[PDB]
Amino acid sequence: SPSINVALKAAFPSPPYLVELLETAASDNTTIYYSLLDRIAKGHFAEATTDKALYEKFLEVLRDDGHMDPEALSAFKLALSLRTATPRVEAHYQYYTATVEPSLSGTQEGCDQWFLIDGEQYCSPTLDTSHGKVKGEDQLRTLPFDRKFCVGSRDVILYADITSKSFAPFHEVAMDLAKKGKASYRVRYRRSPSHSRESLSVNGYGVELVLKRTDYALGMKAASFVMQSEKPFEALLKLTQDFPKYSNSLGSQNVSAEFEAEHRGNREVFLPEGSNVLWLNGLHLIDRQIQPFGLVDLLTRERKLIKSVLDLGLTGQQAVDLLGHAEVAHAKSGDDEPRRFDWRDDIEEGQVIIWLNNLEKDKRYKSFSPSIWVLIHHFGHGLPQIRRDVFNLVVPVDLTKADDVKIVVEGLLSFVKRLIPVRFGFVPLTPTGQAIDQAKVVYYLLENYGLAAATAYLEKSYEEQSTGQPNERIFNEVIKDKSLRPDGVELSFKDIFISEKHEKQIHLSKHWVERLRAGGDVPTVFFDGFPIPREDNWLRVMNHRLMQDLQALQQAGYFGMLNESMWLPGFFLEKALSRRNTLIFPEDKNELTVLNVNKIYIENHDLMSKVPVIEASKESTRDDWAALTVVADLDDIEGQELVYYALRFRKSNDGVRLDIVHNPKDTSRSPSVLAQRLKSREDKLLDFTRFLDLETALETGEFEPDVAYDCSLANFLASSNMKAGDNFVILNGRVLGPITSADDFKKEDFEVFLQAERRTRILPVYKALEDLGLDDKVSGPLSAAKLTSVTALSTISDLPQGIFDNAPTVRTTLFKQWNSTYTSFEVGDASTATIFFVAVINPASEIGQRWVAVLKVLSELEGVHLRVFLNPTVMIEELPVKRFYRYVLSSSPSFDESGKVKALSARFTGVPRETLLVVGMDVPPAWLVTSKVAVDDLDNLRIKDIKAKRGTEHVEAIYELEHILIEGHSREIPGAHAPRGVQLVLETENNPHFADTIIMANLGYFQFKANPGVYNIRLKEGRSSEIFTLESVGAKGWGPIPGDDNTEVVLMDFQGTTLYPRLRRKPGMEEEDVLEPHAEINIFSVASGHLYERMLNIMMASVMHHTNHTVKFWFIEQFLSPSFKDFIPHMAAEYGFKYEMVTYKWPHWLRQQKEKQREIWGYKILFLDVLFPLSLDKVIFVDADQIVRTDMYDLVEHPLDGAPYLYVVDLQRFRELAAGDRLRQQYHALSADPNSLANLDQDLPNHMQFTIPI
Repeated sequence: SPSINVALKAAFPSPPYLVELLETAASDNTTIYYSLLDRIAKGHFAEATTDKALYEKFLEVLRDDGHMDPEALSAFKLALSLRTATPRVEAHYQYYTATVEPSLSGTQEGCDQWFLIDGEQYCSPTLDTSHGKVKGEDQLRTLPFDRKFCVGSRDVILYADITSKSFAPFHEVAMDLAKKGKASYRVRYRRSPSHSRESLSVNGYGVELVLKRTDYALGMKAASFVMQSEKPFEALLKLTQDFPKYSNSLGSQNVSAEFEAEHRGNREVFLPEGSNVLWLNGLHLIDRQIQPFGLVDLLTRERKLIKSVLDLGLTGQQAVDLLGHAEVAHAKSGDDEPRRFDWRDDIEEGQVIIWLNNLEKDKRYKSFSPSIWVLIHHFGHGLPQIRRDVFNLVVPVDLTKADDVKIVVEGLLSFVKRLIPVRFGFVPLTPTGQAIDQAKVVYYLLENYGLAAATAYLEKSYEEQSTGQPNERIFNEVIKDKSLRPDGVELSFKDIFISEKHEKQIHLSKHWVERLRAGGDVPTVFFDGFPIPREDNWLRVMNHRLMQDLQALQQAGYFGMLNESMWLPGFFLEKALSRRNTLIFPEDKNELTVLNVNKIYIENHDLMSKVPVIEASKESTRDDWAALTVVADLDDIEGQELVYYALRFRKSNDGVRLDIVHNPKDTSRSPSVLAQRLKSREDKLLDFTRFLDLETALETGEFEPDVAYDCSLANFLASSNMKAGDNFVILNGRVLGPITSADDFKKEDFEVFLQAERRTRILPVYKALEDLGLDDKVSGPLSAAKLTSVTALSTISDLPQGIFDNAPTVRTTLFKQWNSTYTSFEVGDASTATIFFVAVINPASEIGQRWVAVLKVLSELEGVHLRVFLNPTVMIEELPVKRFYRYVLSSSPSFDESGKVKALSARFTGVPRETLLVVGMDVPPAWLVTSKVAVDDLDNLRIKDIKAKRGTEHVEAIYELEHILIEGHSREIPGAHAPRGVQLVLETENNPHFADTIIMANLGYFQFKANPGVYNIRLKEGRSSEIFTLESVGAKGWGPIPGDDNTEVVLMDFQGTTLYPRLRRKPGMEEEDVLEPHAEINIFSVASGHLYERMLNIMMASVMHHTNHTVKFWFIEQFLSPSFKDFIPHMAAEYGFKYEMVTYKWPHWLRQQKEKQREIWGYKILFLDVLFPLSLDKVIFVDADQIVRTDMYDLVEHPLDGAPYLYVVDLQRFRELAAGDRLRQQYHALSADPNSLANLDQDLPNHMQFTIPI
């Protein structure tokens, strides 16, 4: 038979089978994790014979008993076949070997499950007879895979090994520990050493067999041919795998027969040619979203969202038309559009903003008429010239730094100089020390001398030097140059420290900035109310709105409502609110942190009942109803004070379902009695005249410690990601954090939150349902809070807008709009469905085959309405599908003979015999797959040749995965600029100098090479720990979040750890990290194919014999065949030189390539300086053909001076001006259009020969 046999195997060994079940079934359920850990210590699971008969017991338990529904049993089986949760188990294997062992300083007598209590080791299960001691970085770090079994005054850990039966009692020892509310418990799994080197045969991969000789109406003959073989989903794929072979059959048995000809009312109504916008229940997907491992990690949160309302009283069809609705295009189109704000200084008392423009009284604008009607009748793309104040701008300035001062000095004084009919001004910021001392001179000069002098100093300060500490002798100049016209109050001189220039103005300078929160991560600008972020580029946001203000006001003019007696600045400040609560109206207006309120109060039977609730009385209407969750620390003066103001807020509105869950600071102080102080007097709640009435009820009530209450909280706080002591106000699911004090959210802000939330989410949730037919499932605040939390997970993109490539989640209703007949059908379960893949795929596509095979496996899920379409594209001149696919994805757990863990692989029967097929690996974008188990060729897979070469038509080549990426991106504060040049050494306690990948210009790119394990990330001592400092390596989103200062990253998945750290400057120095304050000779070369390998080899032999010195080597792993890998150490000993191998990965933002040749030149010249680590300098790549007779000394010993690089790698100049990082954006501009490169490894560096030297 003619069949290549390709399997994929992970480098890391197989985890035990019982615990693979124990993590997929009990993944995130705090309850379900410790329950499946009891049936093994009972007998049920510890009874099994083989690996088949252990999974079996799980399923019937996780269905009839009360774990999971059957429309997820098959999904459990599927993830178990794909071994998805397997790397998660290797994090415990690694934490033990790299952190648990360095503390473990004793003898394992035979105490299989040695306990960890109070920094001491106890082999004995009764505790008070030790065996060892705990060292440095304590294991009591709350790692997110040893979940919280209640809480207590002392934190305890155990390392159970379930493969051994000795775990049964030792596990039960600390089961009672947390039960009686005495201590906290968590189970971290143990390395079972009795295991074999059983390889983890990974799947979720595709097998590409490209055609090198590819170049010796078809997408319509084949298109009409699937609705002719009468197998709508099974026969669609039976073309998608071997299309390059099955092209002749498209000329035999009425293959044309244009019936789907009238079915060309598809593109001219919904979507153009040559694209596949795969729909998921309402939202749009991309490539980095539609694949194997990167898709099921997204099919469960939608599942949770949907059923949330089929309990309230709806269906899966009446949920897709409810989420993909007209009113849900407000979940995103609403928060970005801001509220009006108040900036008037007359609340401070006219003492803060200082003005450059004075439009009405200016003696430079008199040329215009002072009447209002000037703007009413105005024409042109430009601005309405007038002598009256309509527009206002306020810009804060950090006087010590030169970046913000430069703006008044230039930016503002340019718009004033260029006659803009807008009033520009600013406030002298008073935050970081010195800018306060340099703000008094600004007020001294303007009140006591005039506008000239203050501005003069500012400019003349910037032009001369830029005074860090206010300069006096340059101030004497400004005095003795403009000392005339001292209006209001007269001179003081030199030492400013009086009762006004010093006092009033600086105090009220801070009063006004705090009232509208600007001083921080975002130095926020203003303009006729509405906020403006200055975290990167302010110029765009206020300028687009600038044109939109005048035509908005013109409508009021058109109607005459604008009287001649009306102040034009105080027009946009009519709605306007006092204090901008940033928690309600964020900086980044597209970022609503909402965790489904229905998902919270539903699997926590004690915590969601023992809460002092005040229902939204049935005395009032429907839209008032809302469940303001108030989770706060009532044992603190800035946590119990918000509880009483929220209570007071309920008094005013009968639409408040109040919640007062105690969030205690003190862990030994069992929460329940504090909650019982408010649950005892819950009947007559919010009937308290003063705060003192609430403060006397928290002393009277020494209740019994209900330890059952504190354990359900330990299941809620972890799920909702919450902190203790610090507070968070919630309404229908919307978190505001970190509520430092009760001043951040007074009662006069509880209404403001109800305004915006009613506006954006509350009201439209009822309107979507009113024009639908199910308006009777809005039971009180309850349903309405579940609805306003389901529709919030629709506008939350999985990927922050501006990294991978946009991914804007938009829920619309056009997916199902297309006449559904010829190329249309709905295979699978429909009305009783859970996941709704209403799809639209074209058969002529490079990855459309992969999606046909991925969605085949997702279709096999119980209750899926995978609707399928078929748009017939025509735009092709050469072969559309140049490759032979086969997707390795299985639903029912793959099981072997006596139940062993079976291998999911790929095969090609009856495949072509006279075409070379390049075996390439298309698998999630974080897999350092390398070829290691082969005998034949990568570039050469003719079937007729191997039929003789090895003796049969079969192939026994097996590829090997060895690395799971940690791809990420670095940012900066204030400006989110690129932190490039920074050197970072990712490291564990056990493995110090491990690996280092530099930050690059493309939004601070980095990607660390590692396998499942617990890591941290250092900056190497060169320049980093002097001018740059990482506050938090953002392992938890772009955010930020008050509980993620974690400079620790742990990996145990497939897609890597998407790390978004927030590196910040040390205050002071711009001074770029990219610029300065084994052997002496080395060489690298590229290779692909057994023939390419041998022509490379003779170059290595004719380069370690001609020269009298030491030469190391640096070729690239995956391209090389296993034939070559068992060859280099041989020539490295008899000749006497050194091997070593380097490799990297093209990110999801950089132009990938089709045929494996263009790929090679991408990695060769752009990926150069990052391939080799920092502990190197000179490399001498020479093409895999030449021979070096020369002494290789006058190749390293060669002056370059400005020239970075058949080349001369100088990793000192290559890091100084970052020519590799430059060639990245150089290739980005000349790869979109193939109208610039014949080749890319010798034409990209020669185009920039004058700029980037040789």
